[PDB]
Amino acid sequence: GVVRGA
Amino acid sequence: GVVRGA
Amino acid sequence: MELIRIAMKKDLENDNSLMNKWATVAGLKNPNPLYDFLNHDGKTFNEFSSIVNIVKSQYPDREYELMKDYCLNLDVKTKAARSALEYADANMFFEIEDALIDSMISCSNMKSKEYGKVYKIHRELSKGEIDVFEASANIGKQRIKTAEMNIFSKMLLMYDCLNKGNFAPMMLLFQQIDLSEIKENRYLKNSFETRINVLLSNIYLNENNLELCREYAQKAISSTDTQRFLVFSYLTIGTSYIFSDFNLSKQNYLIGLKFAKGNPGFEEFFKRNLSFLNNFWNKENEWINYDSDAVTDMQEVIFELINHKELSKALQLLNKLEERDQNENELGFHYYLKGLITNEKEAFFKSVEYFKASQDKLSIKMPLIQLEKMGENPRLLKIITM
Amino acid sequence: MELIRIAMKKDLENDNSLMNKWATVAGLKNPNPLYDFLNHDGKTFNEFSSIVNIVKSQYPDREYELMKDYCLNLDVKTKAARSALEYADANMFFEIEDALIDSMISCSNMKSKEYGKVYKIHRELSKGEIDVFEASANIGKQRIKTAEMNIFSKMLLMYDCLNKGNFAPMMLLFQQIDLSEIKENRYLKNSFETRINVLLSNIYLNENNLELCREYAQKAISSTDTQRFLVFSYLTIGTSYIFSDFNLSKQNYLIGLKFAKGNPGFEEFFKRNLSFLNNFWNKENEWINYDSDAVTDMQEVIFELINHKELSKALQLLNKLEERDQNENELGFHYYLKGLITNEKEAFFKSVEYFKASQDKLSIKMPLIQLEKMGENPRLLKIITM
Repeated sequence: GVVRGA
Repeated sequence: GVVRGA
Repeated sequence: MELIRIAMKKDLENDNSLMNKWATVAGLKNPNPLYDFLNHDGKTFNEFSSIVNIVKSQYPDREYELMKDYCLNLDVKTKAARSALEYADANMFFEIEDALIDSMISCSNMKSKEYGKVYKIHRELSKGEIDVFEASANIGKQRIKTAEMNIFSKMLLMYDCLNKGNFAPMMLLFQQIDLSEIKENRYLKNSFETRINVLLSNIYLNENNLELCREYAQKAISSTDTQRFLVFSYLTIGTSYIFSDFNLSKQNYLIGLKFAKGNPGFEEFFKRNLSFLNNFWNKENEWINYDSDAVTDMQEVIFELINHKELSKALQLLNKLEERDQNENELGFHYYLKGLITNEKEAFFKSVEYFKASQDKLSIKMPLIQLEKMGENPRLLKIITM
Repeated sequence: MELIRIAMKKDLENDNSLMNKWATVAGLKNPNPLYDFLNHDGKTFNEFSSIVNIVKSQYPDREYELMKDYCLNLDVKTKAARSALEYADANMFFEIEDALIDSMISCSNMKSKEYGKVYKIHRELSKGEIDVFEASANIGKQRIKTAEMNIFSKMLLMYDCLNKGNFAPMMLLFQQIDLSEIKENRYLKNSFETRINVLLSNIYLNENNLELCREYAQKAISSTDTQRFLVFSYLTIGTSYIFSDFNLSKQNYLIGLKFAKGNPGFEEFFKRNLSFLNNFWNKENEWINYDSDAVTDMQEVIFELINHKELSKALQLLNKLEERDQNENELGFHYYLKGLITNEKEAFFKSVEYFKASQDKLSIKMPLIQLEKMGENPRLLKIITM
């Protein structure tokens, strides 16, 4: 799936 | 209709 | 010389036991502050709770009279006067509040001035002398320094959002409040805790978290003696049951109406919601306001006609409301009624949309029920409630 | 002597012009703090930006080596050490961070102890050594006194929410932050501003506000030189286009991958999203990790098989994933794949529900599109996106 980060 | 308050 | 000081002496004339009762009621360690208060002009208690608790205990029938005279004789530069403004606003004693505001704005105490200006923004917004954008700009321009008025500035926006059917910002504003930042004034911190319970109860009501809604209203009711907070807590509880339990909804509205007694503004909230409740459950409805030109009142006349199967008359009145200015939550009700009259799926879809736009996760159940009856996929209707 | 001091002296004896360049770069009024820094052991600049700006400008290729050595020589009771911890954490220089944490927790400075413990909670939570309930308990046990660690305690929960596909709390936690409360440490306040820009970018991405997502990432890019923030800004911009513009999605991911070069952790974010992008747009994939037993990697193996018409094998692999621990956002993807394989509306409805539960308004479009193609009411599908 899609991964995210900040 | 319905009324509200605080 | 204030009336409260005089009444006390006259009563104490016939009963010296009253002195000890008052000291305990006022939360005093010893009687000395009370001796000082009775005998020497300008002696205020450290906390405003002291005089309020006395007046409520000893003189419940004379509260307004005594507090009006007491508050109007306060030095407006004092903590006492700042506490008195909160008292007056919390109780909606607008004549006391507006007089304190007007003299606080003019004084040379920066805290009292700040309090006066910020409560004035609230008063102007609530009366419709300014809109919410001007209220926001006015808050920014004020350059607030106290933790109290920083919080109050968030609360006044939250009250307006609730009144205008714009629920989405309310939880966001709530998250910006930290009552632990209020250090000077225990009376005010306490009053704000009650305010926030009742606001939070409404936040949860509109998020369809009924249990938490009830929790915070019941919490406010458990420890307050202020009519305003009793009224809105019972109102919010009764609304929490309006779609699920007729008898408990009515119970809570009738208790609230009893606490509202003698205040037409407060009574009107209960009359309005009792009208809606009885219409929604198709019961005999003694609450309707046939004279009012308020959209919410005109809606209940229409809903009664719908229950009487007078669809042609209902439609003629509904059409008159299409010319009227309405908030998005009121429009949810409008299109729900329209759906009931016309049997058009479209009107129920618009009702759903307006309830989404106002972030009303409670009332949205009404048009969704009708769409389920008209054969729309229940799974999609359930997803719409999430 | 720390390596940075040795190099600067070496270089300065060849070129006395370097003094004015370093003074300006470091934001100093005059060269005197820099004289003191070079000649007297343990002299720190007032703001940590001074030493970072010199290292980055003069020694860009040796930043890690020099900063590691500089940081691990600092007195851990100082402002400088506290700033160095934020530097190390912001950059994900875990070996610097963990050594600073360990010695800060043991020292007698209460501020340095607080910073050490709070960053440690973040490190533990991010590694899966503690869960979010333990993290919260540890925050409460710390009795946090600084505005900065109060803020950081909110941020570490925001990072965990983003990593665990639990998006709803992030906007709530954001409302609790006020950067203006950070007074003493401009270096740290500035770092936190960049953190918040990248967090806000993700918050708006998940709300399907793609223009604001891009605006906040661009703000972070314009005001940082930290690889970590650049990487995540380009990543989030790439994801903002993943459903709408293949070319701009890919472009931003390829940029970010070039910024990530030589950090496998950073590079992996891009390889994962490039895998997804190519699968979603039905192109031949060059990015998939066939060896990984991370659920997100195994999902892309499956999506490829679906594009290659190997539905029976895709279904067998998808069944292996039902045995695995997954977050709510991951389950959104799971059920979407299941739907594509089985053609069951049930699986697409579940996909919708999981995306609602994770408060993912971007990814929810995928199962909604499939439901629209399978004959579900478009109006209801539109209402589900509100």
